[PDB]
Amino acid sequence: CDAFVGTWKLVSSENFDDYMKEVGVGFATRKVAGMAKPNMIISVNGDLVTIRSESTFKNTEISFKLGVEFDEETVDGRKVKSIITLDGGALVQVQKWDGKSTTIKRKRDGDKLVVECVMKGVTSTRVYERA
Repeated sequence: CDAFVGTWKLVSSENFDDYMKEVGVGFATRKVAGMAKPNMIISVNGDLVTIRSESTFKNTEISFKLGVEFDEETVDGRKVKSIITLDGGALVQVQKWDGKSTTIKRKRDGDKLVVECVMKGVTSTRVYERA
């Protein structure tokens, strides 16, 4: 919860394009998405957590209660069912759509925020620092 609050800027990315290919994102969308380098803004209000990502391409925003399933529209256009829980100090998100699923983990590492995405074995890691 609290350790995640703030504005974060992307510093490094690994295998993100490979992850998007596994998810099924198209060539053009993968291209613009990779050039965008969106930030990440996390805030909490009562029991609702909000994660916002801003970029010149598209801004996305989700507000949720930890443990309650909700509808989410991803940056690449998928309409998925999402659920986010707090486990071992990390935010663990599972997205499900058309019989498929992917996991997105957000955790703290030193003074950084690390996002790890997994799709059928393919793993991508993105590191952020406080802006």
